Amino acid sequence: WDSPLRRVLAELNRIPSSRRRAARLFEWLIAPMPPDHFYRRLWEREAVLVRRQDHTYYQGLFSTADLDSMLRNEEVQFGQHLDAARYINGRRETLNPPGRALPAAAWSLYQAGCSLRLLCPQAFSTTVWQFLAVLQEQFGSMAGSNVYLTPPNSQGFAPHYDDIEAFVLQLEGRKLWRVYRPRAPTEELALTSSPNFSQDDLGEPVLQTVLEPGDLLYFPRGFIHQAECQDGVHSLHLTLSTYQRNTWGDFLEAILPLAVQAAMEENVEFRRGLPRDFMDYMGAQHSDSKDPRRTAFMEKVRVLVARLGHFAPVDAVADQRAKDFIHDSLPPVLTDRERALSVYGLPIRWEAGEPVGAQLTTETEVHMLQDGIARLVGEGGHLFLYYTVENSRVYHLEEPKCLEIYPQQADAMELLLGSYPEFVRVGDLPCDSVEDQLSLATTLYDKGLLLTKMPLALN
Amino acid sequence: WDSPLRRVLAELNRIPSSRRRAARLFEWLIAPMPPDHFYRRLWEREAVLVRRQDHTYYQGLFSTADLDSMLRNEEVQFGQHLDAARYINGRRETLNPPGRALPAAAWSLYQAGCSLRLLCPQAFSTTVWQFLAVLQEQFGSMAGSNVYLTPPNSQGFAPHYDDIEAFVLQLEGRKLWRVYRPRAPTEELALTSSPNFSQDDLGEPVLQTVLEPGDLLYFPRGFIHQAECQDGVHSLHLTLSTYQRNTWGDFLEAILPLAVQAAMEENVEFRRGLPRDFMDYMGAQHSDSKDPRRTAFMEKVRVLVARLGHFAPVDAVADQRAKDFIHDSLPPVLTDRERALSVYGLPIRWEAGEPVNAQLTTETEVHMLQDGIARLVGEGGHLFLYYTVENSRVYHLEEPKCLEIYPQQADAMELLLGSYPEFVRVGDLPCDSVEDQLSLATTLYDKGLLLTKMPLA
Ligand SMILES: O=C(O)c1ccnc(C(=O)O)c1
Ligand SMILES: O=C(O)c1ccnc(C(=O)O)c1
Ligand code: NI
Ligand code: NI
Repeated sequence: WDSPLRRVLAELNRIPSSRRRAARLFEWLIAPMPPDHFYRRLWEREAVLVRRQDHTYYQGLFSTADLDSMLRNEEVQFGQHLDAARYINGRRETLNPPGRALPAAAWSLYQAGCSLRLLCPQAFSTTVWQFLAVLQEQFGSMAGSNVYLTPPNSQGFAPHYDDIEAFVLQLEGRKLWRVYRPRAPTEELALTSSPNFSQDDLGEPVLQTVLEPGDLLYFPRGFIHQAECQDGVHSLHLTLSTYQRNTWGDFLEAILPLAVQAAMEENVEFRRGLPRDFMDYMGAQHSDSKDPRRTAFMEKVRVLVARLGHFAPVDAVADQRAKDFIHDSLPPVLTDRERALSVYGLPIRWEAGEPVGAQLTTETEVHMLQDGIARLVGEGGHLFLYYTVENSRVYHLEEPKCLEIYPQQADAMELLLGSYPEFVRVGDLPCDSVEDQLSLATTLYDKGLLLTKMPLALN
Repeated sequence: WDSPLRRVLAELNRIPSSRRRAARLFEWLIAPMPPDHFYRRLWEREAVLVRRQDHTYYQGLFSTADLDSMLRNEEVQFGQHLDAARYINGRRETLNPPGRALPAAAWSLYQAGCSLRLLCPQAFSTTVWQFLAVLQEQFGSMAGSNVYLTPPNSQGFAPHYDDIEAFVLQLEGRKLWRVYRPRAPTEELALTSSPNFSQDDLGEPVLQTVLEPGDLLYFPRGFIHQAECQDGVHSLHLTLSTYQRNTWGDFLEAILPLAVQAAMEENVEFRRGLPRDFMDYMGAQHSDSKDPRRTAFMEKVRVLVARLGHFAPVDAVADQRAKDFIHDSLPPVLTDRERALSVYGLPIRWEAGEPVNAQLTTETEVHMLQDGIARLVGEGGHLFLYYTVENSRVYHLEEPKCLEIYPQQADAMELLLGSYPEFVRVGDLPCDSVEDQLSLATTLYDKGLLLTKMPLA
């Protein structure tokens, strides 16, 4: 009933700013490790174990009972949602029968030594949803999760490394973990998940420990890990994942094709003809040419690549990544106050089976419903506000969702995005006319994107 | 019978090297302008007029009589091969009926004021083919052509600029041309053809002249041009086109995705995470941010972009472009000596209705059939020799054609490509066995890619 997790969620309900709620929840997650230290020295660099000394820390997030219930009450499929795996005599086996994962089947596999992995707990647990939806706001990147249930004296998976930053939350029982430094330069901060390794591919762990409930274990993409239950106790953990494909290189991948295009359009030097005869000295068949033009060609290509930096539309790409992040995000979890001050909590009056709202005025005080639900993006000379409030808890079930923002409302919209959580009077919005102030505010409110200082209707 | 064009083609037939032939033909094309001056100062920079003072200069390349004949004897289609166009009352009209362009239809369109434009004369004229096949070898880029026949007192086309470098060869009659400097910075060396312009979009011509037969007019992509026949005389010209999408930027377009990919794979700095909160200070809503992290973000982008050069597979991209060029190329036109010394000129012996006859030997002296017909390209794990000798005179009618070169033949193949036109003994080829020397030479010969010093039969 009353755990540190339930206490901190009650606290978050009272923090008016979504930004401040995200920072606090992250702070709680790694408490008493300071986030400042964590992000400066440890993140993307070191494996980290937080010994919590509190078995109740995470209670309410997820339990085996929740798993059983979801298998029974929801349409959980093998493969798509749940895997059954064993690592036995040095080999990973997958024992997923096809179709629905009923309790009977899942618990038999478990008694046969199979670990069970739930791929999308947030689609089924509202507590995991809330937890992820808040944390994503301070990562700037989708926050996903997997739940792992491993029976006693067993190992579910071959050693591997992931392509995401991982925070292992130990929920029930105990598990012996071994985590390894990237084995080689190319596996440091790996771009994609590893193959299954054998114990012969591995050195000595940088960290080897038995996790107990309440503990946390963080480690970067590229760090090989494996885990096993010792005698008697089963293991249940939740792994929070973020930062899949969120590298400088991913940023450059979107920028360069646009940069080249802009250069070629804006600067005639990029549009000049290649030499007529460069094929006599460039290409595989000429890799040992002594021709001094070869060196001049190589050097010109290098210098032109570097000059491309000037034409890189860094801002438009930050925005595209912002739009993708909106699209990937979980829908928000509203505080009581947010619900009550928005379209979501607007009560309807009923008289003899029929309904009987109240319009916004220039005196209505407003601000964005939350700080991480919307993004203004220029595309093709139009302006669009993309938002998360209609996203599903299933990853990319819904297509990207936006509304057009007209040029005469652009400054008002920017003010609203930039001034959260401060209230602004609709009559103060810097639009051309009074009708524009009202129309913009009403559009945003009716769509679930704005709250008012006092509700617009009452019981 | 005997024009400067026929004389120069006869001369080319005696120049053993295809490279030299190409340079000599280009020299002839702009004579007496030196190519060295042309390529250093004029190319891609200036409109240029060569007043030849010789009406016969181009005789034999193409004529109205050739057009008539090709309409009658070949399957020339409207749209695909020939357009009938008029510029009248300030508008471009296309009067192309669908289907085949018979003489009757084309000459009626002509008499109603239509210019006739032949999109692919080299598909039908063996002299235009030869001319283009030789010149492409000194451009490093497909050489195309169009033929324009414009009736008297008429204009076929709206003013426009092209996306290729143009050399207008005046073949018959006279035409008043007006050429314009790029109107604006973005139209200098333009990347794609212009819309149809009106006379109101245009300034004063940088060059305005009446071309006569023999004359040449060159002008770069981006230069607006138009032309018209005055009283009495019709006009026939051939425009030679090259250098479509052959820019540094096109080269960089193909290199950047590979460069990023190699950098992210080979160097951990490209694999580090972006900041969690960069969206608070980057993006269009933040172009005026005071935030000093915006400045540090920009600097890191610049430093990472500058380092990308080290991971660019410049040779691999040169090769891809070389393969596209092989694919785009016209098939070669062999000299007499080339034909006779290759598989093409090998006679078959017939006895009582059956064929009867040499193998190459380690003593046979060889070199590539021509210098511009083949290219070694590394792709995936493998090595392939792409070649032009099976290309059609129609652009991309044939898909790209290659044969695999096994790793232990690579050096020999390179020596052959790099040492043309010097004869090498098959026994001198730097392979690892005698059998490899022979197999590589035989494969190349049988494919039409090699000639021998003496015929084999
Ligand atoms: O519990 C495991 O066996 C296991 C294996 C691989 N990965 C994870 C994880 O949380 O990443 C857990
Ligand atoms: O002769 C013409 O009207 C004309 C128009 C556009 N282009 C060309 C050409 O030779 O490019 C010629
Ligand atoms: Ni893992
Ligand atoms: Ni033109």
